[PDB]
Amino acid sequence: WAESLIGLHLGKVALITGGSAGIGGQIGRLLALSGARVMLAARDRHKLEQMQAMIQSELAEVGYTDVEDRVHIAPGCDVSSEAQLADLVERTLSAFGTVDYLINNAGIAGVEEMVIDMPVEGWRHTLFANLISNYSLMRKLAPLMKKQGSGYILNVSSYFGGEKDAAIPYPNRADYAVSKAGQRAMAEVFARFLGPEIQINAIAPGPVEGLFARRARLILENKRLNELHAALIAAARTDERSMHELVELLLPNDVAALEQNPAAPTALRELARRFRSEGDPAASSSSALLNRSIAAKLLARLHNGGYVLPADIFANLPNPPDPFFTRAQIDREARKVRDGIMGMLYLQRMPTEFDVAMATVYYLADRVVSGETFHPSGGLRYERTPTGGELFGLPSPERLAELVGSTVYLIGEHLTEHLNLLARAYLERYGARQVVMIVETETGAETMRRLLHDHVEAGRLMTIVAGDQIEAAIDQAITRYGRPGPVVCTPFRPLPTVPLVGRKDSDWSTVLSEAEFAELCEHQLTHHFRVARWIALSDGARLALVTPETTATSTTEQFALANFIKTTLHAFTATIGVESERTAQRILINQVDLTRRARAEEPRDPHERQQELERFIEAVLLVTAPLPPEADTRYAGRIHRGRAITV
Amino acid sequence: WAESLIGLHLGKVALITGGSAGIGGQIGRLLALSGARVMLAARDRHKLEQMQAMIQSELAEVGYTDVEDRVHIAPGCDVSSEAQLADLVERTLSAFGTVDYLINNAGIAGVEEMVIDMPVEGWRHTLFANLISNYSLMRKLAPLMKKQGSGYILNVSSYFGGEKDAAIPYPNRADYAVSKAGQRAMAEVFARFLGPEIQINAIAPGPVEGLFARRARLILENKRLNELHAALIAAARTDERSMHELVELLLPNDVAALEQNPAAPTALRELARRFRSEGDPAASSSSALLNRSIAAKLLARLHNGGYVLPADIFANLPNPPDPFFTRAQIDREARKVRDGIMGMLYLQRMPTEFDVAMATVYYLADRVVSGETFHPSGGLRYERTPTGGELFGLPSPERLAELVGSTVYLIGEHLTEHLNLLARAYLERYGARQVVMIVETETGAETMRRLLHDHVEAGRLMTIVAGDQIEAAIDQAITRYGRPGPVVCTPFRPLPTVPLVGRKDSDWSTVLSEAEFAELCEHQLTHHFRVARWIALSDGARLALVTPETTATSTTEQFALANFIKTTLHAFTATIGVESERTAQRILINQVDLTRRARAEEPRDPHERQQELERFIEAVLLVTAPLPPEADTRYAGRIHRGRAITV
Repeated sequence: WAESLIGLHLGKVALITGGSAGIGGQIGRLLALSGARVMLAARDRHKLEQMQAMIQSELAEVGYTDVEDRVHIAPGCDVSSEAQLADLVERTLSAFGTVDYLINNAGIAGVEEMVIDMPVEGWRHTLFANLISNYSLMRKLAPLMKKQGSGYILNVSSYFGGEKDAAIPYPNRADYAVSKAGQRAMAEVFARFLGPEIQINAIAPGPVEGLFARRARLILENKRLNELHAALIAAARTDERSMHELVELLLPNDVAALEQNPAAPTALRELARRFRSEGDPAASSSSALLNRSIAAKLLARLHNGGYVLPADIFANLPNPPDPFFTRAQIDREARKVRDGIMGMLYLQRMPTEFDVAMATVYYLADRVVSGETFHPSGGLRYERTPTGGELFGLPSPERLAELVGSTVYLIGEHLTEHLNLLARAYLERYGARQVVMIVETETGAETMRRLLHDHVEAGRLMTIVAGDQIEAAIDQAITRYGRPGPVVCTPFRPLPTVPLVGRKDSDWSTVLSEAEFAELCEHQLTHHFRVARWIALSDGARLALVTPETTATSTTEQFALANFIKTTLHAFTATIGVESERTAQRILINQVDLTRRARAEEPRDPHERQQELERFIEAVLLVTAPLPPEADTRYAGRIHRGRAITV
Repeated sequence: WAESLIGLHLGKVALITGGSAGIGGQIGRLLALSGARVMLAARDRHKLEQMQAMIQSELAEVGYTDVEDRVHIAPGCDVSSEAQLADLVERTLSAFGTVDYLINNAGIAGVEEMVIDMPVEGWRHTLFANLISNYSLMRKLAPLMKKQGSGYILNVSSYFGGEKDAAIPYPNRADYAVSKAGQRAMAEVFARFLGPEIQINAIAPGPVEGLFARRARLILENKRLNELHAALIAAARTDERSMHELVELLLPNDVAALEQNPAAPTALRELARRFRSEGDPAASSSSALLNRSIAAKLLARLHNGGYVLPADIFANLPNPPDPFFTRAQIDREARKVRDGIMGMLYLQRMPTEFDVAMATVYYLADRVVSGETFHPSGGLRYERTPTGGELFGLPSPERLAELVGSTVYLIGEHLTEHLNLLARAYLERYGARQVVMIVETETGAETMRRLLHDHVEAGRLMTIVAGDQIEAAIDQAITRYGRPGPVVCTPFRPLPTVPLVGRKDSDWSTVLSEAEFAELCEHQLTHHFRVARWIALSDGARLALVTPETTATSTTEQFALANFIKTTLHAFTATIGVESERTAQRILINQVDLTRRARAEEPRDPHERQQELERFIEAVLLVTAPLPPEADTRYAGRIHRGRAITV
């Protein structure tokens, strides 16, 4: 195999992030064997030095001379830091000149929690490390590639980031899933701009042989958290005691005592009985309700949900003795995970890191593929109906009738026409009691109050100025106006109006900057994430995530950025649509797309634009009309969550 | 490049259909250079001999000995013939033993007409040549691959056959598009069964450099046909004259005389004026309405539509002198076609046949990809919203109100519960005047009349026994009961219950046969094609194409075959949804899928099954309620045609 690689990439320069181990180290190894000069970037110096020494030794074995000139390293490189990415490019260009191949391989697992347990800064950090870093390196290296007349950008995505026309849920990993979907969406939308000189593609393996036990423990700890939280929420619906008083029932941390307490609500007694029946008697989770870590996550969910509880409520919690989960429990769960994964591999074999790197070095030699995602995955398939669609009608008159007297929250600022039309449809057609218009600025509040002057005067339209504090604004709306039914989350900001590539012989100074790409993610992805994270614990809410608007006259740049957002947000919507099922609130969350892939499909005249606006109202109604608990079966429930419809 | 291929496929045996030229000849050439022994199959002996001589000469140049043992040919091989495919396999195994790589490359362009102008036997012939031949060779060679423990099936599909989660319309080529989608669907659904031993993938390039002028002439001739037919149909709606009398206005074959005739309906005068204004004055199509060929296609559409006209009506038509379309007209149209294609290539370069073959020889060396489609296409992209979806409601109460007094046609036999529930919803909920239940057999008629006994007695449910004569049965329904509004086309037959692969050391005798795969296409694709072809010219019809049913307890084979049909039919639905826009009738045609990809998504209990059946009724209503002409804009019209919704 080493002989057959000779000369394949001779004369090429490759930059590989996360190049000290895994797929990254193997790509670096095989590209060096194929003749390329490689720069391997990573955090840990020692692991990076070992990888460089191993590759250099192998090059010398197969006949290469001056092996030190062929494999360089960039240690202490944290791809989540913009300054460190600029230093990495400086070092790489100083060593080898123009980079031919940018291998965006570095990646972190992320927060590994459900959205409702995910710190906002943790989500942002995953986007910086896994996604924004890819645009940042492309922005720095593409001008030089264009100048020389050739280049290749390869983003190492994941099958769990989804596929071109089918999003995939990845519960407890939404930050990771979104970053992976974005790496693929970058290849899908930038190909038109990077061509003809530069190819851009992604690879999307799933499991790669180089884990199930670590995953198993997280699953068991998460299950305990979810079960406890859902039981407290369900008990609170029909019990007059405060959440503080209900949480007091947990303070002895005694499963049998809670089960046997006739004053405990039915939901909590049944939960304790389930812990005893399902539990391994040797596990302390069979006899203790929770530990310090789970108690902290539970308290955070309750505080986020608006419950009043002292910060030290679990300070005296008895600490359960190890093991909280036995080896038998962890092993049983690890086997379930393993079997679930193996069952998705139609070649019945997980590809190795070497297999993925080998497939990639041959992808890098092709010159006719661009804007695609390759799947060197072992025939990995997760069967699922695609989450998208454009032919829909309205929900039934009986579901629409349930909107009479409802409290609607609309979030937005730049889409004034959509916000005005939607507030009016809810108040004038569907008899909603009130609409709370949560804007970003006082200028936004003035604009919306002017548009909805009649409803403001009648006390039917109220405004809230969120600024950069959307969660606190939602809490103010809850205090002032009551909990919402429909929640329609539109972006506060429009998309930027800037070029996405520069002219061949230009400095690219006006091209979308690395900081502007981070801002695009903040306003168009993080905005929705924060709202969904908060609204997920608001009992009775039905949330619609709305993407930016494309029109028949949008620029090609506008279409590219809007479709990048649309695809990337689908991963978030699909993931949180599944996570919703693990909560007692089990809210509806779906996406309504004001972005189309094709300019030709857009309305072209006043009549067609009117039809589009009516479809927007209908799409929002379809995902915001309530779904009766009786109709909310496992079958129907999944159809009404995590979907995306195109207006 | 020839040196780097050495040993890549040494020890391999490849069978390449259509191996005398194009992509096929290049795959044969490059696989032989890589060390494989190749069998090249094709119709023409001379072209095949030349290709074999060229490859053998190149092998000798690079050092191969005994070149006659490495490249064999199978001339006079018509892949549309089952007996000829059996002879091809016999010849190949006799020459080289077990085939490692099956390259399903042979393909014909097909009928190259809109569905309404496509002979049923022409459509069948394209399926035999392009699609059924692929299953047939797989069925013959996969047992030997499984026995040796390895194999690879590569189907040469087209980007115009669509993508995994996004169908694509290919107007005037529905037979070709369907065959291509089926080649890809075969890889998507058989991968689970063929693994671990055998990989199955497709390639989907679009344009390949080795045409636009030939395409241009077909477009211009088609435009004349469509314009003439649409004007006659539109004039007939408001004119008391018979179609025979309206066609008499065309018999002098004089554009200026028709334009100047004050007795001619407005639609025909305006059409003649448009021919004169748009036409090149040197083209005889500017002065003559039609020629013999177009007149025959026009007469066929009118006869199919039920118009009474003598077979010799155009026997005395003046023959227009050449050129019917000038070089300037043909060249202008050829440039439009070329620019349209080039604009879709994000690498701004059409791949050559050599480029596609090179990409393929490297795909054939990979061992970790299966069930995928590769795109060595030059970055080819046709931006479009995916045609599928599962979140939908009902059409508006005002659209549903228009079903009062409607004539409904239901076609089916095996889905008795669905047919009974739908006939009842139309009659009992939506006040339809009558339902015509078109079954296959008298036993089917007896079953449906028993289920709908009450409606039969009241004269609200009538039956028709179609047998294998569905078009004639529809014509009998038109005579007896009147033209339909909603038309719901379900398959007469269930899917077969047979294995799709055999045990490693078995003879595979019970595995789905080549004849059974042809029958599956007849009952599950051709059935819908024939109904859509006929109903497309029935003014006021709204047609729903329904796929087979999958359930929570369907076998994995059932799921595979149903999803193969679902995906393949999406290509047909999308294509005819666009072709509908070229007709005055402009009917609605959409697909309602009773097949899901995922067993886990299926209803599991009586309540959920009830919810699924209600969703089936809602999906059918959404695509069968009328779309007002005023609302049928270019924008809204495309959303209501060619879609597929998942129940």
